[PDB]
Amino acid sequence: MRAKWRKKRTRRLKRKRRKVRAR
Amino acid sequence: VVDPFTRKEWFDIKAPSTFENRNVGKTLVNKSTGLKNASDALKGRVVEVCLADLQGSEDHSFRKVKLRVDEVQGKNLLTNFHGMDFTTDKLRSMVRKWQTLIEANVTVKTSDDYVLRIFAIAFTRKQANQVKRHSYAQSSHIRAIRKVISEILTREVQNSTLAQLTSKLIPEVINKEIENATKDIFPLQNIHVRKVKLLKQPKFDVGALMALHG
Amino acid sequence: PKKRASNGRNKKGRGHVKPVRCVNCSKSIPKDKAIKRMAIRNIVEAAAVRDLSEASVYPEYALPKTYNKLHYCVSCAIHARIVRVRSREDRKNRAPP
Amino acid sequence: TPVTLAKVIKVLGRTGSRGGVTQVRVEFLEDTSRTIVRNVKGPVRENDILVLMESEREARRLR
Amino acid sequence: SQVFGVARIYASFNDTFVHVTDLSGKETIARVTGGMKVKADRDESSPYAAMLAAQDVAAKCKEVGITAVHVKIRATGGTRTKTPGPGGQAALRALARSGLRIGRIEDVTPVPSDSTRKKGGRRGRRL
Amino acid sequence: VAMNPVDHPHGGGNHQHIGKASTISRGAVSGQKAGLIAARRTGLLRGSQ
RNA sequence: GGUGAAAUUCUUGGAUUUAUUGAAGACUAACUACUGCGAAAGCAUUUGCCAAGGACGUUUUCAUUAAUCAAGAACGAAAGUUAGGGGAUCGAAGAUGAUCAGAUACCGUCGUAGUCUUAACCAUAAACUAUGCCGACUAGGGAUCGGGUGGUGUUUUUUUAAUGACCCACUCGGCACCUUACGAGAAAUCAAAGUCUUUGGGUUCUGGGGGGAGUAUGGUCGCAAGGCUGAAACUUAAAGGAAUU
Ligand SMILES: [Zn+2]
Repeated sequence: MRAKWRKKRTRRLKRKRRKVRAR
Repeated sequence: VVDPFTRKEWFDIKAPSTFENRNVGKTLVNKSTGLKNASDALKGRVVEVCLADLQGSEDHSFRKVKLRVDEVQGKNLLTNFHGMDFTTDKLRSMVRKWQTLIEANVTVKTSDDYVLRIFAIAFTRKQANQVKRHSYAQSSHIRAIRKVISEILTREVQNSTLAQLTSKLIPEVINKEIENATKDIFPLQNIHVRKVKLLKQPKFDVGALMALHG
Repeated sequence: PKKRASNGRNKKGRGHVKPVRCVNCSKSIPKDKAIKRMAIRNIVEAAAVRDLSEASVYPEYALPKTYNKLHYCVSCAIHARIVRVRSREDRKNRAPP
Repeated sequence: TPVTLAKVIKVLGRTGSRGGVTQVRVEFLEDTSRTIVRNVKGPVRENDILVLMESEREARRLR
Repeated sequence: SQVFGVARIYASFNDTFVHVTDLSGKETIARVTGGMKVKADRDESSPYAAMLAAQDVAAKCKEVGITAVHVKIRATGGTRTKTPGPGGQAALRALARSGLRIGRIEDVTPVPSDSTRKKGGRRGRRL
Repeated sequence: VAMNPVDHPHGGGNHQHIGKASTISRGAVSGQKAGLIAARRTGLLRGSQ
């Protein structure tokens, strides 16, 4: 819920979506 | 199972020869038995001595003169100037808020090959009849003060065979020479040398060491 | 809301003050913000000095003091130092002890 | 077996979590002029003698 | 008239050293410490253990010959507390009240001119 | 390892592999030393060499 | 040693402590301030060099050359990325001791990467005074810098001092401010947040209930991490600001 760890969670699942999409 | 204080001889610590008290204290050494002479262990022993105790007066209480045991001549253990320093809580009492500290440091030589680093501290005095609550000096005034101090500390050197410097540090005369050489710029209270180091020494010269007796 | 006209701080005319470590917490805090207080004390406590002097050499016993500026962070200070969190009235009173 | 008898000259509130200990100032009957601060347990009036098994160590409050 | 030494009272938190040395500091006369005298720690830099240490080193100092002692009270220094421990004010006075002569009291806490990074962290000890 | 076992102490096998330790003794005879002679250690270190 | 208490930890092959040195890499304590400079970020040892910059003074000069600014640019903490040095201290990760019901956290001891440095990137921060800039008017004290007067003040000696500096009083110009208050604001409050239903000095940027969401998508830049721009479907009657009990 902390607007930092919220942001980090979004920024992690974005990076893991980049690595999924590079395939 | 030893208690080696049985085999520990006391030796005669003399402080030649400019200071009034030519006798300071007694340092114990492991007894000079097989293959290890006392000299080897008692050479280079830096004994700090408070200049209050070394000259009796309480006006010399904010000063420590390091003395290294250097010579022996038929069991005669005499020291020589190794360094002067201020007391850790007079230095700190002179530092105060609403002032300006000035630190001059010069890596000078002497007449003899003694590479001495002389420091010096000088604080700004709020002059009598002042309603302004601080005595802050300008950067230009401090640059000008450091210059004045630096060339005085170097003028009182090339003379000053470290012996003559010792005999001119004790009577507070560099302090009251810099006072009048800076008063033309800023009041400047508490001018002291504060510290002297021996960064490097010449070759021994036991004549130069022993001329400090009799 | 904004609690202080300052910021529990001084920084006005400056961009960034070089920080200072809290004496007990070790927490780094900007110098201007850090609660500074000079701890000036006699080397020997105010109970021992009788037996100190009577058993000391050198009569007149100079008795040198000790000086060290304690820098405290805000939380370490709130532990019953001179802070005693005061009313929104008495917050503004700058006058020391 | 040296135990030192010392009369109290003034009592100074009470230390401890509770008021179980009373901080007191004593004067040593033997070799007097020596004033030392000390802790007691039981009720203390003035002029009362305490028996110290150590004359040396001083006293602090029991936070 | 009196043979001298150096007291070197290193009173930190967590322990007190009453390490009496020679004038020069080359030779150790006695190095009794606070934790030596109580084997149930909880309290190593305490006034009581410091007094006990001071009494032992002083008694030894009387046996070995030295009569008076200069005192060099010392905190941790470095980047830590830099304030003398609670056993510093015990170790001194206890040196005197044992019967040793004391003098030239001066604090030699090694203060850093422009320090390194202190132990802990940005937020420091959290508790 | 890519040779036949005649040619080298690493040869042969139905896979290319050394099969035994490549760290050979200092006292290994002139003819036996292939791999890492008197290897005080092996592998890639962390931080500084 | 280190602790609220301890344990990991090293120690008699003398650890910790003491002293004489030496090395290495960071760091500029105290002075240090309701003080300074800078476009912001930032910048506190010393000396020298190189350029710059405001302020003041000015009976110098040019004479509207200006204000703010899509696009377009330069600088831009920390962390982070390349590759070389460097690696002392401290310390993401990790090892490990405690606590715990569990605690791969808070506390303890170690500890890679980590930058401190050279070159090249990145371009975001509660990057904050959460207050765009240029301009005018409305009402006590210090203090920084420059200048003007005054003191028969101190120091000044080389004869009286030519002075000069420091200091004192009055005075302005600009500065970082602060203390009391008729106007303003939902109030907290304030030198501008005043001159605002008695509404217009110039000008740039931004917002239109809360979420979804700074998310998807498409371009753009970047070695990567990411940065810039940036939606909708659907959902909901509140969410929020300030003060009071
Ligand atoms: Zn703190």
